[PDB]
Amino acid sequence: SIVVKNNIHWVGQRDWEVRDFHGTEYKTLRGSSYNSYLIREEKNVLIDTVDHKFSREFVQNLRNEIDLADIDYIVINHAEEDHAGALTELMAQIPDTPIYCTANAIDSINGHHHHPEWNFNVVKTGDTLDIGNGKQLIFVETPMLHWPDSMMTYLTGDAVLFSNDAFGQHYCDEHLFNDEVDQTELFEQCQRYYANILTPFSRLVTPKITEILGFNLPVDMIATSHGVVWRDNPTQIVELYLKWAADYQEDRITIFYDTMSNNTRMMADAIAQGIAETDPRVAVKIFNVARSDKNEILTNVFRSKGVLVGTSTMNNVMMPKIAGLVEEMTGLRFRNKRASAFGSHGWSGGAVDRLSTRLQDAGFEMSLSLKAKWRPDQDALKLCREHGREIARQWALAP
Amino acid sequence: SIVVKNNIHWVGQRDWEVRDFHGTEYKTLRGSSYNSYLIREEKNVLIDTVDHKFSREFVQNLRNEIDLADIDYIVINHAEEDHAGALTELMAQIPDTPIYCTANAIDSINGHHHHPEWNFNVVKTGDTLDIGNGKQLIFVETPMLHWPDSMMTYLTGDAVLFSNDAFGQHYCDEHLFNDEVDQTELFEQCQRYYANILTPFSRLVTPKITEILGFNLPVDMIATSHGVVWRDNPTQIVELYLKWAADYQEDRITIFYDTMSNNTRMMADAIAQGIAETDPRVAVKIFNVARSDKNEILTNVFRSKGVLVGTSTMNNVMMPKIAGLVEEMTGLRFRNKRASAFGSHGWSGGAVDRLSTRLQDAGFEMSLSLKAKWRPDQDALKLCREHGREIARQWALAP
Ligand SMILES: Cc1cc2nc3c(=O)[nH]c(=O)nc-3n(C[C@H](O)[C@H](O)[C@H](O)COP(=O)(O)O)c2cc1C
Ligand SMILES: Cc1cc2nc3c(=O)[nH]c(=O)nc-3n(C[C@H](O)[C@H](O)[C@H](O)COP(=O)(O)O)c2cc1C
Ligand SMILES: [Cl-]
Ligand SMILES: [Cl-]
Ligand SMILES: [Cl-]
Ligand SMILES: [Cl-]
Ligand SMILES: [Fe+3]
Ligand SMILES: [Fe+3]
Ligand SMILES: [Fe+3]
Ligand SMILES: [Fe+3]
Ligand SMILES: [O]
Ligand SMILES: [O]
Repeated sequence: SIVVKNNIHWVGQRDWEVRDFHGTEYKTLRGSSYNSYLIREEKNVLIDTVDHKFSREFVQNLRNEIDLADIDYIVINHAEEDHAGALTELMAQIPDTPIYCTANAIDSINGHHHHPEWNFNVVKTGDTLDIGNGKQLIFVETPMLHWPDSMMTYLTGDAVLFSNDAFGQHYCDEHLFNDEVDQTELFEQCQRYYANILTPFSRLVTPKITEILGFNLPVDMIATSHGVVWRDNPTQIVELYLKWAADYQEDRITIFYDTMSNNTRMMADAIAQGIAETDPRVAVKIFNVARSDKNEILTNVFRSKGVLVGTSTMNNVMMPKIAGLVEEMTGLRFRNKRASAFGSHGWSGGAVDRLSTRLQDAGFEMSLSLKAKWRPDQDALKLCREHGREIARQWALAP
Repeated sequence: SIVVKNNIHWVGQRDWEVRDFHGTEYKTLRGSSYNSYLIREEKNVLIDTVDHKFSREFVQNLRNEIDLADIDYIVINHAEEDHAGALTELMAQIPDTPIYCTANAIDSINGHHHHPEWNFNVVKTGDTLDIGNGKQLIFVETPMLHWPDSMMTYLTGDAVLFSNDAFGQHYCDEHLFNDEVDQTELFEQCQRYYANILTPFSRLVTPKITEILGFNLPVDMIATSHGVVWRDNPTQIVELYLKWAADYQEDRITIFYDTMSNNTRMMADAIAQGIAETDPRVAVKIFNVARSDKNEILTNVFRSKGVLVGTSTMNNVMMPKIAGLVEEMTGLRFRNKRASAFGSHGWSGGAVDRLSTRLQDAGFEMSLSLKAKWRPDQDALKLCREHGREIARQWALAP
């Protein structure tokens, strides 16, 4: 274990090896960690557990820290298997132990563990739980940040906010605190995380933060369920989330496509050249979706004022990886971003119009499409470049 | 070069390394080859070239076989870059050389090579080209098998049908002839090829074969543009195509899904057990789309009477790889197959209904869907198993 502050002990699990989260939908290229905390005042409280894959280790490590019977209360902020995963193993040892959680968490804990006989205690925002020595826990419901069951737990006196997934990041390090790790890697993992998981819930972020702040409670540390404990200037991550939640965008355009014979690729590269020579302010990134990290593409989309998406026509539909990405983007709800569809075709085409419509339905504000037949020659590449120039001019930010 | 028959010389290219065709849409796990043929009678005819990546080698190898100036005619059956790829390099050396091809091939050759000054000669079905010694070429247009430009070339006397893509397969071997290679690997590659590329054009297969047969011309060999030359019982591949074109299916059910926390996987395995114990005749295969070969999944779908497709709900939509696969299946036009959608959800769900509708639009005849909340317990798994039993009973073939 590691001492977080005073009688708060980190009793979680580092995961250097993990590469796949949510199936393969989120690639954790820097691993992750599952933070669980043991607070030892007059009452002993366990806050969350760890991923199911580490359940035996968790219980064993916990025994080394404290006799399991001495645990008075278990708080479950969020019942996803990367946090409540070890709960069955633990509860097997101390089956009578009270569990504190949201009403929705009873449904999700039961949905994963199927022990409805456990002693659940529903908490609502503002409910408290005394733990002695002048300190108490205060619960704050945070539904759909990012699950219906999600909440946060605030410890008075110590002024620590246990925020579970919120403000966390998948970034494995032996050091627990934000001031102890590489700051660029920390930032990168924070942003990849927000972009790929939290974007669709952005509308909930600012009201919930506003509500928590309105409690006028000190925040000396933010102890999340993934990655570092924010102890040095903890509000830096709070302010980043407020920025990120506000339909965030930089002066950046992302171009991504798939291609069967490189024709749409040629179009993409020409478009980029047109953008680059028209408006040097714009950061441009290009990705072949078949050959790139999907999550990196989406982080870039999150950071972008606009995107261009390419596909050729394949059996009268669009290329499948593009259809898949458009489905996912539809779910992610990118807002206030512009888009333009492009691609090549051999005869009757159709995939570009198909794509443009779906991008519009996903919430992108559509500019004109760009189409070419077979492989662009010199003249066609000029048109692609001019499309880049025209797009750059249309989406230009104020001087 | 290798002698095919008499004065027909194979002057193509083996590709042991290639793993990706059409972007990454077709995985060639046994490599491929690009067959080009040099016929040397009174006239010298080159039939197709090879993939663009081997253009220098092709021209060099061709020079070793014959002085380029002695080539009288060039036949282009199909202008995709894996066959017409070396044409620019070759034509640079013999720019005046006549090219024989379909009207549509002028558009596609120009679309890839941008040399409209080349001497194109449009051929129609039944057109001929004399090459001396009592032999001639007969051209047969085959539009949308698999491109608008596609045709085949028949050589009289020798009785050889140069079928380009049709009847070919991606299977690299140093031996040229079908009787010289492994028969199971040959078959497997033939079927993967038809399933993944030719299924949407199945309606065109039987009429075109009927037309070619109606010419009452002997077929001693079928020299395709990929893989083996069929010299031993060549009609075996013709008969396979007639079987495959007729909305082919075996007593086989394929189950495939994606999953974030293994819940839909548990449903899938239970469904399979229900099928297996109800109707032992049925071959069942299960695939996690995130962890399997996409083309193998589709070959199985091609071979199947019905499928079950699974997804959980992710940000109110379906999982992206499933959306992508459904897009591709929509393009492939599977016919006379049945389907059932299934999956888990956490709260409001929706992805299973979403999937079932898209499967219906793709042409599958839909049976009832199967839904479960969170992780299936014992009771829920019983329901999943019973779904398997019920599906097996509904789709059962006659005794
Ligand atoms: C498997 C396959 C299917 C195709 N289907 C269509 C089609 O339905 N309609 C069309 O106009 N072109 C079709 N084409 C032609 C391509 O759209 C054309 O080659 C285009 O220029 C390729 O662009 P890309 O290199 O970016 O993939 C198809 C090509 C392939 C290889
Ligand atoms: C990233 C993510 C997004 C989710 N979105 C939804 C949703 O929009 N609606 C819903 O009912 N459940 C949603 N869920 C809950 C899952 O559907 C639920 O966990 C389901 O049981 C997972 O099935 P699986 O393990 O086969 O992926 C989501 C879960 C995750 C991890
Ligand atoms: Cl990223
Ligand atoms: Cl188009
Ligand atoms: Cl296969
Ligand atoms: Cl559902
Ligand atoms: Fe979570
Ligand atoms: Fe988490
Ligand atoms: Fe082809
Ligand atoms: Fe080919
Ligand atoms: O989580
Ligand atoms: O091809």
